[PDB]
Order: sequence, then C-alpha cells, then structure tokens
Amino acid sequence: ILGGREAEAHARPYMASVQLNGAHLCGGVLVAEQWVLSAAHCLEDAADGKVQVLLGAHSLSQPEPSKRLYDVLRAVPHPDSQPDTIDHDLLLLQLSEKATLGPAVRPLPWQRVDRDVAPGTLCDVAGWGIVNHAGRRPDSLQHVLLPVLDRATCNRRTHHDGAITERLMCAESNRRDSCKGDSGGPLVCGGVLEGVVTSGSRVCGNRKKPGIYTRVASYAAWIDSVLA
Ligand SMILES: COC(=O)c1ccccc1CNC(=O)N1CCC[C@H]1C(=O)Nc1cccc(OC(F)(F)F)c1
Repeated sequence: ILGGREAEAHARPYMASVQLNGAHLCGGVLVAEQWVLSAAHCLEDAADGKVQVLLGAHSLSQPEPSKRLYDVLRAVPHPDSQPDTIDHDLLLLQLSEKATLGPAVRPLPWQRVDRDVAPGTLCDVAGWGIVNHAGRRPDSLQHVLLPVLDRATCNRRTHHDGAITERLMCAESNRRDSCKGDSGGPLVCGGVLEGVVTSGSRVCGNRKKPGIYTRVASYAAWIDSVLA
C-alpha cells in the first residue's frame, strides 16, 4: 500500500495473507468459512511451491493469539484467466478445514447484485504490499481509503485506454494506491466486498494509472459454482 497508514490490528477480520513457501505473496479475503478469494496471477509459476493462507494476522512475523496458518486443499483459478491478460483475475483457495471464527477471523459479506459502485464512493483497500519505490515490505497490515473512479475516465487513452471492461472497476491512484503484494486483496465499500485487487504489474501512486479491481458481483455465479 502506498500513501496509506498502519491498519488497526484485527479490525478487518476477513483479511488473508496468501503465502508461498512461508513468505507473503498476495492478499486475499475470507468469503466463506473454508474459502479465501484472491487473484489468479498470484499462483502463476507457483507450481510445486507450498501455498498457505494466514488468517487472523496483523503482524506477519510476530505471535498473535488469533493467527493461524492454514494449508490449502484446492487452488481454483478462474477458467478464463490467462497469463497475459487482466481479465477474470480471480482465484479461490479452499482451506484444509473450515476456519476457526472469532472476533479476529470472520468472512466478509460480498456483493451479489451486479451494479456499479458509484463514482466517488470511498472504499478501503488493505495489504502487506510494498510501501515505497525502493520496495520496502511492511511487517504489519497497511490500508488506504480510495475513491472509486468512473469507468469512462479510467478508459481514456491517458489512463487505461479501453482495457476497463464492465467486469472491472477503478479507484483513484493519486499518491495513495494499492501496490505489488497487495494483489488479491479486498476493495471494501460500505462494509461489503466489491472488488479484488488485480495482479498485473502496474505503476503505483501515479494518478494517470488508476488502480484496477475485479468486480466480485460480476463473478457471483462462478464463486457459487466453485464452492458447490
Ligand atoms: C496493485 O498491484 C500493483 O500495482 C503491482 C505493481 C507492480 C508489480 C506487481 C503488482 C501486482 N502484482 C502482484 O503483486 N503479484 C503478481 C502475482 C504475485 C504478486 C506479487 O508480485 N507478489 C509478491 C512478490 C514478491 C514480494 C511480495 O511481497 C511484498 F509485497 F511484501 F514485497 C509479493
């Protein structure tokens, strides 16, 4: 997260760290007792590597009573996802068992009505991604409040030049933004999951290159199918 602040410990009990070989790789969001939603590019070339999900965390390295590392039974990338595209960039991870729920571990309600979030809505994005241009990695969860950017402005030649489909949304990236390592994390608006940070490489904190988030409402039937 660039231009953000340290999050209040355990105030976002749905927040997951998706780890590969014991290191934070991507953000994720607990959407059901046994399922974490993240981004499909997260597990590219991860083939053989150990994927785990850390729930109930604030610090990645310090002991906390609510912290629990879960193994993953199945990793389900969206079938239409591809390495060279930003489309259908979703991944569902089935945990080894249902998560132990409590004040610090709880699934987030997610948007099932396919209607756009109004431009200007203030949404929250959290993650353990880089915090500066040198690549400094925070030990604790960071967050930033970002206003939603209308799709037509996001699609201008100066911005993302027509790449923003109806299944994607944008948020302003003016010195405050999601960055490397925040991919897969949640974009929460009015206490409901609206988007998942995309995992394509992009410059951070440059107002001319808005943040791109996959709209979960646009994938409600796929999310339901996988869990079933
Ligand atoms: C919104 O995303 C952007 O704007 C963005 C801007 C540049 C490169 C990339 C991105 C977004 N893509 C990712 O993050 N991806 C792609 C899938 C894997 C994941 C990644 O690379 N994980 C990672 C790797 C090393 C260290 C690390 O940990 C920490 F982050 F702590 F360093 C995390």
